[PDB]
Amino acid sequence: LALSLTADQMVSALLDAEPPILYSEYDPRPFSASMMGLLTNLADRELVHMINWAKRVPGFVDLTLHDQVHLLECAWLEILMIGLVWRSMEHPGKLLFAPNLLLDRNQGKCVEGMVEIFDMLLATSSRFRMMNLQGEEFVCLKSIILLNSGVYTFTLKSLEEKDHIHRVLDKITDTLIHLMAKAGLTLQQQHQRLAQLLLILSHIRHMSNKGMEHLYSMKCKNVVPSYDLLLEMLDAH
Amino acid sequence: LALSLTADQMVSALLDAEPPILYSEYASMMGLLTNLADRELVHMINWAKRVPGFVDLTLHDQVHLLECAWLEILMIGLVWRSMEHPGKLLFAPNLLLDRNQGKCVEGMVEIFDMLLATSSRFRMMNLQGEEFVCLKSIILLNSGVYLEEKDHIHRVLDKITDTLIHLMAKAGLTLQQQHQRLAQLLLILSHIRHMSNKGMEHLYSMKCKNVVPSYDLLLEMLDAHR
Ligand SMILES: O=C(c1ccc(OCCN2CCCCC2)cc1)c1c(-c2ccc(O)cc2)sc2cc(O)ccc12
Ligand SMILES: O=C(c1ccc(OCCN2CCCCC2)cc1)c1c(-c2ccc(O)cc2)sc2cc(O)ccc12
Repeated sequence: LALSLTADQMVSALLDAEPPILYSEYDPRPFSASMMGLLTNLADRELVHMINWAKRVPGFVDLTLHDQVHLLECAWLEILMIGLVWRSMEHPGKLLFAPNLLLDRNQGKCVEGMVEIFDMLLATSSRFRMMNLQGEEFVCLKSIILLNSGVYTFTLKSLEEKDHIHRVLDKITDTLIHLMAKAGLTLQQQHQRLAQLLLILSHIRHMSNKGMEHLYSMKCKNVVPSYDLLLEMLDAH
Repeated sequence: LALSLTADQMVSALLDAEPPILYSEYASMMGLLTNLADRELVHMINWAKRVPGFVDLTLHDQVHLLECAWLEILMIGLVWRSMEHPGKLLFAPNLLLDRNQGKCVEGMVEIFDMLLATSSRFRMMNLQGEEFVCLKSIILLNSGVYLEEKDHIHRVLDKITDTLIHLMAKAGLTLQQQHQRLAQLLLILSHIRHMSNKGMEHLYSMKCKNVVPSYDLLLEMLDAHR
């Protein structure tokens, strides 16, 4: 039961749940149309692993299927983006979409309207580096995004669901504090770092919104995962 | 100067810096809201200049922070004055609107509902004025912060965190409760960013004369020394 986990058990559950790092193809490239096709193909494959990951975040499968879908509809691009930033952290000036799709700013220019968001993503990677963000902190933040982003936009059942999400979010706060304490930070340093980490989430939200507007401007048939697509992925037998 | 303030001195400074509540002057609905927002802007700049550490930034950087934060700041203010009015948004004391009135503006109701939900969250948490004033200052300093200038902003942000924790400690919260409440408050800021992004998209969709305050307007309001 999610609310019974110790901080150590929460960390271990989240690290265990992590999705794999996917590749692009692989063909002894480059890309004109082509770059967006590769990125779309990658994102579409990552979404499947994201659903698997979400179902392993403690407390998530306790929610109704409807609410699970809503949280993912709200969070999916933020989650792709924070994953991208983490993968890119050790690669100054580059975004590691995949190990074989490692792009710089000038390659971002090849997609109309992409550079400004590319720059925001690079700045977030820089911030992660400057904070020396740890993998255990990263998995906490990604779980927070999943549970928090859609909770403000959802009856008696809904009240029960929100209470549960808030309790699990509190457990994740406890877990972040535990990690910082185990690492030797003073109480003051712990609360300052907790705040610094959580403020990053506002920037991640900003980038997701700006990215979604950009995706929509491309006039493709499909931009967002539909309710029933998420449903089927989540609505397992 | 600013980084030597105690937590108590920080709180007093922020409370003292609070802008006034303006009245609406009286398609019409949006005309009224646009006029109100335009008038609130100067008062926001006056407030910003009183947030400890803000005026130590270059004017260029002060303007950038305002360009990034202005709508989030209007929104958090709206949410705060609407706390004690469940189901309604108190844009002005003479402009209290419910969601049915938000429906009269094409594309507004979705954001209206988000704002109401935020006000509802504030109510449930029993958000205090001293905490509100800290959160608003964090929006100002954090929203545009994407070397010496960034370091200064981060030191000020750390002082506001310390201040928030101090307020909680004095109120008798356990260490666990302090950390949990700090997190709860900061996560609401992600929702305020979201509402500002959606609101900006909405305002742009209206195809009015103008949406964002210009660099020159903000700089003029900041009233440079001479
Ligand atoms: O390029 C993409 C991207 C491309 C297509 C996407 O969606 C394709 C539509 N697809 C439909 C079915 C459901 C899943 C989405 C999503 C992201 C990525 C990003 C992006 C960056 C800047 C910007 O302006 C817009 C997006 S960030 C990102 C991280 C990834 O791991 C993968 C792709 C990406
Ligand atoms: O309606 C407005 C609003 C109207 C016009 C605005 O900008 C007018 C352009 N003006 C140009 C010169 C610089 C200042 C802005 C900003 C907010 C307000 C809001 C809003 C809500 C929902 C939504 O979908 C969009 C906006 S929130 C708000 C809070 C206020 O204190 C005042 C107006 C408002």
